[PDB]
Amino acid sequence: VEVEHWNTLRLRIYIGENDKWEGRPLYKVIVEKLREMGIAGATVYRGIYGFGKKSTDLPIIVEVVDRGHNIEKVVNVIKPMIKDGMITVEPTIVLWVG
Amino acid sequence: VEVEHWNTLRLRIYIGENDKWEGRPLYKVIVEKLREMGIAGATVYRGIYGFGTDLPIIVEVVDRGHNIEKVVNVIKPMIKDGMITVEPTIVLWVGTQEE
Amino acid sequence: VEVEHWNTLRLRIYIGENDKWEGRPLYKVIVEKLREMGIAGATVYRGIYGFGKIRLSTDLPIIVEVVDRGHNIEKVVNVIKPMIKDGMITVEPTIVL
Amino acid sequence: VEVEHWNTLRLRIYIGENDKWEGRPLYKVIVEKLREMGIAGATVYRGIYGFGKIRLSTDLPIIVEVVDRGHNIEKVVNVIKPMIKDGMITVEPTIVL
Amino acid sequence: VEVEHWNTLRLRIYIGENDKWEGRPLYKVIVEKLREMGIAGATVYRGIYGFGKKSTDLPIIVEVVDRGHNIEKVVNVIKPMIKDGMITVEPTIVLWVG
Amino acid sequence: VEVEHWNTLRLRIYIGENDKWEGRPLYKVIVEKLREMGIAGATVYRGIYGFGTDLPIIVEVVDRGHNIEKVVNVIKPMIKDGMITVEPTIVLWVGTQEE
Ligand SMILES: Nc1ncnc2c1ncn2[C@@H]1O[C@H](COP(=O)(O)O)[C@@H](O)[C@H]1O
Ligand SMILES: Nc1ncnc2c1ncn2[C@@H]1O[C@H](COP(=O)(O)O)[C@@H](O)[C@H]1O
Ligand SMILES: Nc1ncnc2c1ncn2[C@@H]1O[C@H](COP(=O)(O)O)[C@@H](O)[C@H]1O
Ligand SMILES: Nc1ncnc2c1ncn2[C@@H]1O[C@H](COP(=O)(O)O)[C@@H](O)[C@H]1O
Ligand SMILES: Nc1ncnc2c1ncn2[C@@H]1O[C@H](COP(=O)(O)O)[C@@H](O)[C@H]1O
Ligand SMILES: Nc1ncnc2c1ncn2[C@@H]1O[C@H](COP(=O)(O)O)[C@@H](O)[C@H]1O
Repeated sequence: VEVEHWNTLRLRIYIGENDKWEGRPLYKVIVEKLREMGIAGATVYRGIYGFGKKSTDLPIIVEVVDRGHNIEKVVNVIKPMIKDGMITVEPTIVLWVG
Repeated sequence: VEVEHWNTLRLRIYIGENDKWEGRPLYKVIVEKLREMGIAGATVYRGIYGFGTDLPIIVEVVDRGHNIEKVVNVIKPMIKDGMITVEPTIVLWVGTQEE
Repeated sequence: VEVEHWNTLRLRIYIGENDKWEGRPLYKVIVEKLREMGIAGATVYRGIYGFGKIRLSTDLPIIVEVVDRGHNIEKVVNVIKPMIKDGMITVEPTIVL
Repeated sequence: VEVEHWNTLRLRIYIGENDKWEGRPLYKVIVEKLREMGIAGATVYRGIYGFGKIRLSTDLPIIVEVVDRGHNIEKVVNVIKPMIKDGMITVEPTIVL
Repeated sequence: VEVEHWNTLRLRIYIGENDKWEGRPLYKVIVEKLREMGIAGATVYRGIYGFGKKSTDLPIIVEVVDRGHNIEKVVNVIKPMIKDGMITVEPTIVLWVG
Repeated sequence: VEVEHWNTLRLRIYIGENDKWEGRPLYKVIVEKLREMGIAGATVYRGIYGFGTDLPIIVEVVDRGHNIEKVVNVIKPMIKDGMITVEPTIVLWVGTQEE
């Protein structure tokens, strides 16, 4: 019955591990921005293989669960930095925290 | 067409690789529980980085929303700090009989 | 205000790292077929532990994730059901931006 | 931050206003059984027009909507499938606050 | 591809037609508030029958499709006014407008 | 268990009872279209009140998300002002064969 929010969204950012932004690993910059943006949190996963119609470059997935508006901000910031990968989003229910 | 269940939910427990319980790893204890409560199954992942050093540990469980809640109750207290999430999903297959 | 595709779904296939199909690592076989079929993409994860409903506990979980249009996913599931023994396949909507 | 129930779903049953089951208006029969079973609730709508895949065009649509926990909906669908001829039953999640 | 929003929510308010608030029909007051609240819009339906474990009182359903935050406001305003009925919410995608 | 489709979407077209097209009621014209494009089916509702006198008219269509989009294109222009919505749904049955 108790839930933090019912309009929470799960954002997933798929990029290659070697993708770069101004010489730095794109995922680190992305995670860096999320931090100074005051976003709830994030989890980064590294796949063992991946491919996108549109492998020395393992997949890295940056996942962020937050309120809708916050996630909209993030997409608007990160869209420019990503020329190859994908961004998905779907609702989810957050039950606990700390 | 055929599916296994259209009433299932995906439970995701986000904790810390270093989180402990009564002396043991919080994820190993949870999985033990889940296995003794008769849950459908579970899959544990370890991220490379996370913020909410410590590696994020995510135990995932897909089952009747009615087992998931049974699971939520028994774990809500053990998770002093972290996050629990849940959302619908359809289980299309398991692969017990081929035809 | 602009999303890439119409009706996309996220397929997740769970199997064992040690699973095989005709002497080959089942997941690589699955990924291969997906590519051949012309699927939008796929990501493969390796878990550190997992259990279901006779498999070694040291047999790590492998999750093959595919995000694509509905008919495509339908087609994928149609092709890989025969190769999934005692695993699991899930699907649910998502929006790809 | 407080929702009433865990895993609720919205069942929608589509049938014809003129449909019958043992000489009675099928929808009233469905609603009756739902009540007997102890279902959380139900709402019935009457459309002004509808068509599917031999029924009069003047035979208005009747939609029986049920919002309840998963197992309950499972049970409902199990009971009314036999009474639904050339209609439609849909389901999808929802959160009841 | 073109969509107004991806974090739109469909809110549904189920009450009886005779339900009242300070002597006026509860649904009219509800619709009245939504209007002076600047909400996107709303559609009211009247069922031909209904029942809630928790019929001379036909069901009235007030439906509102809007951004998440707006819908949160609405729930917070209307929750007090409703002692018998139900409030559901799930995501939806808005494609067009005017 | 068995279902009809887990890939379907529910399309909802909100217009005005008085909205017209080339001289006819916008909803009657849409339904005509939907029937000639071979869509699974449709259900039309008339609210008692709405604001976005005029009665709100809602044509609902459940079908492959691939027919729904075919439908969206052909109607987006006809709907000068109103609203179109879409979201997933599972079609559990149709009732053609009992067993
Ligand atoms: N449709 C998809 N489904 C699952 N994973 C995807 C999909 N599309 C892209 N990816 C992942 O994102 C990465 C794409 O990187 P890139 O090819 O440079 O655009 C791949 O390594 C995949 O693991
Ligand atoms: N209900 C479930 N929830 C999460 N993962 C599952 C579930 N069921 C099966 N799996 C995964 O699929 C595999 C099942 O194979 P097995 O242990 O031989 O039955 C495990 O390694 C799990 O990672
Ligand atoms: N909103 C979120 N989205 C994605 N991952 C999260 C989120 N919140 C927490 N996490 C992860 O879950 C773990 C628990 O949070 P913490 O106790 O602060 O370390 C962290 O290691 C994070 O990586
Ligand atoms: N679980 C439900 N599913 C569908 N409709 C419901 C449900 N619960 C309540 N309703 C509708 O909301 C109204 C409840 O009013 P009341 O009994 O006064 O609380 C009924 O007339 C029903 O049409
Ligand atoms: N795909 C659909 N979308 C919306 N309503 C439907 C759909 N299929 C069936 N229906 C409803 O179910 C009834 C079908 O019965 P029939 O016309 O005899 O085949 C119609 O009156 C519709 O209101
Ligand atoms: N956001 C919304 N939620 C529920 N109903 C709506 C919404 N927006 C528009 N409508 C309905 O759709 C119809 C079209 O809007 P309008 O052209 O302004 O009259 C109206 O009669 C409203 O009742």
